[PDB]
Amino acid sequence: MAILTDENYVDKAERAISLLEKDNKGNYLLTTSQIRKLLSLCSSLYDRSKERKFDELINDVSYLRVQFVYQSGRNSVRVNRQTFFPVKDLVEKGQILEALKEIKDRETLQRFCRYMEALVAYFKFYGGKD
Amino acid sequence: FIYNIATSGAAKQLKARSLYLDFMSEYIADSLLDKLGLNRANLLYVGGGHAYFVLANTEKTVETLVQFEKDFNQFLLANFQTRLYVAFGWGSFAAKDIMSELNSPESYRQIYQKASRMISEKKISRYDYRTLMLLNRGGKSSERECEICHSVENLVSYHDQKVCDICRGLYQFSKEIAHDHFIITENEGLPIGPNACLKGVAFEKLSQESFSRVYVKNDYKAGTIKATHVFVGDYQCDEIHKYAALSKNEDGLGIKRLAVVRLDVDDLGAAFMAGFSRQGNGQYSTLSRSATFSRSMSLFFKVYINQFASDKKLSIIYAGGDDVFAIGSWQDIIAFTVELRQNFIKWTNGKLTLSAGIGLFADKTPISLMAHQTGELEEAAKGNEKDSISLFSSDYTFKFDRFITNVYDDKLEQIRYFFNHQDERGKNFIYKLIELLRNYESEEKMNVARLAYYLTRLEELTDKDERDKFKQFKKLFFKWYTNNESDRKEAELALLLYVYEIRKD
Amino acid sequence: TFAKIKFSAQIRLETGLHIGGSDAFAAIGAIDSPVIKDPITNLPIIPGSSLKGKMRTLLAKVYNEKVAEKPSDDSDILSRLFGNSKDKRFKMGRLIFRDAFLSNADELDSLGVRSYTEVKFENTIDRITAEANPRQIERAIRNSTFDFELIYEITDENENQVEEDFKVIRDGLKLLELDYLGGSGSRGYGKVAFENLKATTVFGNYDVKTLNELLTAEV
Amino acid sequence: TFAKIKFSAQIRLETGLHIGGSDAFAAIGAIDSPVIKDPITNLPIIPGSSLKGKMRTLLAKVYNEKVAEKPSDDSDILSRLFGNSKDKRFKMGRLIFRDAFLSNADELDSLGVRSYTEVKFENTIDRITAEANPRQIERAIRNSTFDFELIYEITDENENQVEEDFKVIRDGLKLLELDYLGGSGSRGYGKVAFENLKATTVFGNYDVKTLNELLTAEV
Amino acid sequence: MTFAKIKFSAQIRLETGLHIGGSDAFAAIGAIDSPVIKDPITNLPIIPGSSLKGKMRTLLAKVYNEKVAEKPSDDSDILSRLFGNSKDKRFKMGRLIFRDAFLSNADELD
Amino acid sequence: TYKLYIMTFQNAHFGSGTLDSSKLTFSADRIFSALVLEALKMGKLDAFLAEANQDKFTLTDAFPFQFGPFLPKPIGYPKHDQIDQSVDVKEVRRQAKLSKKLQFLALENVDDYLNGELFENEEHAVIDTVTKNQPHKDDNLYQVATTRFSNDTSLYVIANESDLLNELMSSLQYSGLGGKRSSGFGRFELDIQNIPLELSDRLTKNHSDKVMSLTTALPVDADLEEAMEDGHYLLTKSSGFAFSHATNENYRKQDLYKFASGSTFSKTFEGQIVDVRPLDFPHAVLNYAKPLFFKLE
Repeated sequence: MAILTDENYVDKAERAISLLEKDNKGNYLLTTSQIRKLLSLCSSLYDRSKERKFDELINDVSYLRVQFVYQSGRNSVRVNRQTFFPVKDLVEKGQILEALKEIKDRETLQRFCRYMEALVAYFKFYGGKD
Repeated sequence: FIYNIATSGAAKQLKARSLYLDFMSEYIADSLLDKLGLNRANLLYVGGGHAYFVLANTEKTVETLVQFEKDFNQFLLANFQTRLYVAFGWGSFAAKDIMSELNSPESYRQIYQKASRMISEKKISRYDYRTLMLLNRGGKSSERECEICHSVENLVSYHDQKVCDICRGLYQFSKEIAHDHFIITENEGLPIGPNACLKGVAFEKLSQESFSRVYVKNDYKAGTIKATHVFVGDYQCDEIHKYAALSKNEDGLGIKRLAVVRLDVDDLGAAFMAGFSRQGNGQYSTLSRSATFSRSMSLFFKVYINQFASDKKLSIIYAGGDDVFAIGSWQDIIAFTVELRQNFIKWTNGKLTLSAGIGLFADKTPISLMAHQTGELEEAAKGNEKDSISLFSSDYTFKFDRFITNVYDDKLEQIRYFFNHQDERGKNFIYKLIELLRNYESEEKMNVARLAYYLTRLEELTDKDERDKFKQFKKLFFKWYTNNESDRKEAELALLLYVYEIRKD
Repeated sequence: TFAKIKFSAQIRLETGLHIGGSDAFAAIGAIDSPVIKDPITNLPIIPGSSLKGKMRTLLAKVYNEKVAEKPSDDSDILSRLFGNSKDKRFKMGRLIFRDAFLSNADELDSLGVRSYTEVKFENTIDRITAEANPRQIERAIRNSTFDFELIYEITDENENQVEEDFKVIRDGLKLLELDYLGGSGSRGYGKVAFENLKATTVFGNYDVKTLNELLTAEV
Repeated sequence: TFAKIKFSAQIRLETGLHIGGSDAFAAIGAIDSPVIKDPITNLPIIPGSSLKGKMRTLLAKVYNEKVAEKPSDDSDILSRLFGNSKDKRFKMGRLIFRDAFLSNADELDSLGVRSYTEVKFENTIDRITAEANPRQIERAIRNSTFDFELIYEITDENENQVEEDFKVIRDGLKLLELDYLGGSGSRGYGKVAFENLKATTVFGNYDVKTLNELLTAEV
Repeated sequence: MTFAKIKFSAQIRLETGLHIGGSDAFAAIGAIDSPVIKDPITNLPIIPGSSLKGKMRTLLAKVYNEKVAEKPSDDSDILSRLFGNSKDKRFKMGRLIFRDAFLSNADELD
Repeated sequence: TYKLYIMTFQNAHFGSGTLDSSKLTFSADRIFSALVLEALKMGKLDAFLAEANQDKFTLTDAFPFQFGPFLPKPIGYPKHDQIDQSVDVKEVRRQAKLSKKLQFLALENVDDYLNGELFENEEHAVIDTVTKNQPHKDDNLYQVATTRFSNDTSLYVIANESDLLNELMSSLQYSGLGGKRSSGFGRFELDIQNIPLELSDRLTKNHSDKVMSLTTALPVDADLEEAMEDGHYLLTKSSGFAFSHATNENYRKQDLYKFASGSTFSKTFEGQIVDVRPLDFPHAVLNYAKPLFFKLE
């Protein structure tokens, strides 16, 4: 059973973005600057997947996963005397960590990169600041 | 004959041939009436190459019709070979066939159907054995041809071009179309009939000319000279070769292009045959109301279109019956077409519709190509269950009311607005929103996401609080994108129109 | 000997190509400078008129031995292959060009492209006021390939010059690789390469082994 | 006689290069001033229009006896090299520029870089309120290299001017090295160097020995 | 009268530690400090020419401006002709090019 | 009457009088002229002339081929004897317009068209115009029309099975057909197929019943009378410039008016290889007008 298919990843990103936690003012706690490195690495991986074979891309996928968990554990915002982890929440609700483990070829890698692009598009569509 | 022009000077020729052929039809009608000793009172309808008459049912009338048709067919064979061909038609009927209290609908249809069938049979079989043998005699060694109509007969040199006699006469008459008086002489002017030529002559010289009949164009006033009055749509703002440059405004805004519109009344012949027969169990099928319908369309399309075209940078080349041909700057062409359609739908209470094709073209485009492509667009608009307008290709075919209400006066307005508030850096997303509308069937749901993203970027590339104003576009163009395909096509056409309006080149 | 040789190749673009078509003809294009396309598949094409004109212009700088103000006072070499309307003996040439349609749309789809054409944004900077006026030009994607296929006809009383004409054609193709195809190629557009450039006889009988090896050697 | 010479080099950036595309046609990334990229590989490129324009602007400062208010008012030495749409004899300039594409992507990967474009974070500080407004713009990686090719044609007219044209080409390359390539180069961008600058005759017969020695000694 | 270009070359030797500063997302893994701007390849600290140009322009604005400029486009003729002025026709292209400075004595440090 | 030659085009230009005009299908005089030029370039012109002088040689205008041969609409049969209906005038005019627009019908239903049935045209080719220029004199901007086909639609002709005609068609397929052949237009791939059993039994040349023509053929002067009284037809010009490798200057050939396809008649006739050459010209110009007929119910 593959969580990310060619038919529902956009809807998955939509539901994930709708489920992201917000502030007392309705503003998104996650910012694009918190995930800027993750998005750059996803774009470079997507660009490189078109020509290079998946054999030399495994180190890049591993580093991408390492960056995802590091940003999940690193970014934290304290508001109203309460702390939150916006990147960790985005990863959990968007179901990203185990979506990375199913990257076994070029098709799964490009599916994940398109899923991340959809997540960013719907995050910006709902008031996600930069 | 009107539209086949291949070289420069095609505008002057084009209008001259349109007027020449309308006057050919009028002269055919008047000479046929003169040969029988009748007058224009017997003429029910003349225009578009079609004319109807009520005549006495005598053997002399049939004879005079046959001999007149033979003589004019010989004249057409001599002067234009097989390009033009006239076919005559007639059906015998009684008084009781047209009185509403005594007639029935199918007989009032059959009185037209007999003449129509006989005209069709004469059109199928045109020339006899002797005429065909005379045409196929060959034996002419001509090195050179006419540069406009490619005719070989009577080639002459003029302005270092090689024109035939008819082309020569039409070039001469193109300078005479500015006058309002046109006389019929025996050998001076464009040959319009057997031993009869048409010459456009100014008023002050009319006392110095010999003629058999005189015509006055676009005048209701009974002048000092007893003349036959004709009405044609002849509005002209400037020359056709200037219309491409005239689309630019005072600030230089606007694409350097021109447009040609061809418009047609929907089911005009069905309207004439049985348009009134729907009410009163067919009691409304007589000659009088059909011919009042004909005069209503004649006054709408030969006199009134000139008022609809007032203060517009365009020229109405052909306007008679149901076919309308106009050419000018593209904005004025679109506005003229919309205004004409609205005034028609108000004139006829909604009961008859139009179909329109509006082709865009660049400077110096040969007129035959423009006419052909615009005819294809008109046919495509007809194919959309009629009552449709097709702009610049077959892909943007809309119902006229949909194009008017939703595109021209709704979206294009709600785009000029927001998009005159964005710079050139943000007036490029207009191209991007076009591509996402042309590519929705690929990647339907991520093409929508790609939109949400790209729309919220135009609303950040804006200016301080000018951006609290582009917060509407995002909500607006999003729902236009997500409703259905018709609004996507409407938004696509609106964006293309705005791009053509604000182009600086 | 009446034969027809068919130089077939894949024109692979190495930079973006802009042959350019009429705004309202090649579909109504929003961009200011659209490229020419197929009327059905809407894929960019390289018309045979483009290749013929560019090859004739390139070989007009080599095989002419003089200058010509019109394509009528041209060399016998160019007239015999491209044709000359005012010469009785070369009223039609021995070369027949064909439109080059897109041949690797599948490979481009597999790579991941969304469009077979791109928008390049340039500007001009005023030499006095230093203000930049932007501009957009539509190009065909770099790795697009097109099926080139050019036919040369060999007839009786024409076999003497064949060994010359071969060379001419080869030179022209080389020059088409050393120059740009139609567009703004002095600024980087339109550089092309020929792949699998081989010639086969398709009607009649001829020896194309030496020509085939020289096509790969001389190029 | 007719010949074509190919100046070849590697454009190695000494600072980050930002030529710049369009914010409309960018990716789904965050806020950036995107550079122009290839549609296939999404790698940064150096369009030949940028090189041509920078070279013509720099050489107008040197070889124009009078300050030219338009490129049409350039001297004959620059009009014959870069072309002139308002001159009958200079309609086709004899210089052909090409788009330069990234050439050491494997070397960059062996150096462990993960993106071929970086993001540079700057700010502007108000002179009174002293509030810092931030911004971030995209740059090509510093030690990237691009394949530079420049094709120069020699005809019957050019033979007496080949040496002067080579001198102008060398001056343009040196001036490009001493200036920036298109971007925010007054603030430290676009510094480039031309490496392995050699000229090879790709068509016709010509002797570029002394020219190659001049390229190696001067560069 | 002829066109010329003059290169002022020097070595910026820091006397105290220098912190220009980049982005928190592009720091090293496990570091909680404020990162400096670094080269993407060598990961060495650099001095961007934008910092040098901006600090020079701001410092010279207190010497060669008769009136306190509200914005950099309000600078005097000398400052506008050297550093550039986007709103002045004759000073759009300044006659100064600053360059990014890169670590040059890494071997001496080693 | 023997084979069913198929030519699959990709791009073509069949000028109807101007460079910016291109018809969907060509006429048989064009293909006969193309064969004459290919034969004279081959050198075997005399053999083809002798074959054409025989009465066995038959040729027809190209018609659309989309999974089955098509036939031109028989001009002269909208006859009310099978179209007598009680529908309203709106539907009568709509069907009249649809039949007028119709130009080609599938073979399997041609007689169905004669039974009063109404059929619509099918997508065969798109005719588009391309603008081209000359970048040394900045005044020529000429437009060329094309006939780009689609949906596996080809053109087909019917002719005798001859080895000379087969090799001539094979040389034609790399030489183009009509228009700017050395620019990317006119080229085709040839296929040889058998005439279907529902068609070959109808292709006739000699009897006295209702015959619909398949060729733009002008009858001999002996039997034009029967085509005049009881013949339905359309008149087509065949003017143009006569191609010639013997004269520097281009001479217009004599305009000749033939009978189009498919013109209906009550009896068959004989065609002409008519000499349309201008006077004092060294070689002939042959215009092919020889009909192949189709029987009607």
